[PDB]
Amino acid sequence: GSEEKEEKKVRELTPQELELFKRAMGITPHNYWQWASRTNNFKLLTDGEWVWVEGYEEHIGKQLPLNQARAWSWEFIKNRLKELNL
Repeated sequence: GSEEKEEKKVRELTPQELELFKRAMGITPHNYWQWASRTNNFKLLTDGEWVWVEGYEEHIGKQLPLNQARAWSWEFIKNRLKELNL
């Protein structure tokens, strides 16, 4: 027990929660496997903040294109999700 001196853990990666990500991006069965690759099995960590792909937090803050991009904001996620909402 160290309720302030033990864990700094982030939000976990369940098959239920992760669906919201690919949902917001509008990912299609055509580029599904393509996104599944870049997203490392749609495994992205976050905590009420910008989201990143597990294992690519080492690739954050670098000059990478959208193809090499491995992080997005909650604002961007909602940006596309709001476009999906009609």
